[PDB]
Amino acid sequence: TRYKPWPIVEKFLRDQKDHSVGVDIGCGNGKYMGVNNKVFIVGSDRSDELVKLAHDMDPSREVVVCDAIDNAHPEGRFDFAISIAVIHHFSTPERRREAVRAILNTLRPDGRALIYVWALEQDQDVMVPWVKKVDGVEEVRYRYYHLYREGEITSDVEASGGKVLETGYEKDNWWVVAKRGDDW
Amino acid sequence: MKFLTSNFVQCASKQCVSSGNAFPLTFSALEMVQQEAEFDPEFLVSMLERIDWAALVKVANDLGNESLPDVKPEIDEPFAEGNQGLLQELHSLLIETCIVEGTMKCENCGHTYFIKNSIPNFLL
Ligand SMILES: [Zn+2]
Repeated sequence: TRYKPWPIVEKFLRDQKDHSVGVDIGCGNGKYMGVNNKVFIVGSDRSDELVKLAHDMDPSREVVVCDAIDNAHPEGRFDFAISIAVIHHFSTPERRREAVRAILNTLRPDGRALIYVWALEQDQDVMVPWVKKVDGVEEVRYRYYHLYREGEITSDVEASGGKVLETGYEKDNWWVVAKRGDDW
Repeated sequence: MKFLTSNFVQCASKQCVSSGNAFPLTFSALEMVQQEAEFDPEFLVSMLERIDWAALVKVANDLGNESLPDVKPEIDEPFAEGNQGLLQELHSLLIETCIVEGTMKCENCGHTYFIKNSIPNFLL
């Protein structure tokens, strides 16, 4: 028995029907691929080292390397998709909406997506110290982040032809559960 | 890189995707392995409803396997004795055989991606 309430990603993953097929677009170190063992997840990340770390940490994990937008995931094949803290790294509104649409394209008609981004309510375009191994030395550089304001993520979803099912706030992040729009 | 994953993976080229040629990639394996995994007939039968059976056969062919039903098995009793042979053999192929080293050629753009210990990579 767990006593603490589940965080939203764990909650969402545990709510998936048994034997659902899912995609983790920007899986990072595979942190969430093991939350629900009744479920089959294909994880991807743009980072070759993060994926490797994901694989080493659990070789049962199914992880691949690909861009989050121009990805390797077949359209409309998946029961669910998670995108946790990845699309706030794209620096044009155009490419942020593209990323959302990519997430949506992944889904079966009844498929659902969780998208999770840094909130402004923590200027929206910022620089954040970030560690990067280069020639064996861990340098500290700056990487781009877009902080999201209220309803901005639902806007990006609706503009992508998605439907917003639920919205919340958690630990300085905006999240949305969304699905394809009843069109498509 | 479980064999199953082949069925959930396609070329990342915007053109092959735009023109319905991304899926499926044709596969060759310089190396393979079997890794023990818990057997779940119920999960296997569910998966059948998320699998492109046509594409599944092709990739099995490209990897040198014709031991595979012509079309999607119609199973309603996952625990039935009658389906255990076919299910065990599906678990063996789909879940337990992993590619460690191999390639994934797209037949529309020409490009060849690599699977190396044991990660598929889909970058230009
Ligand atoms: Zn191609």
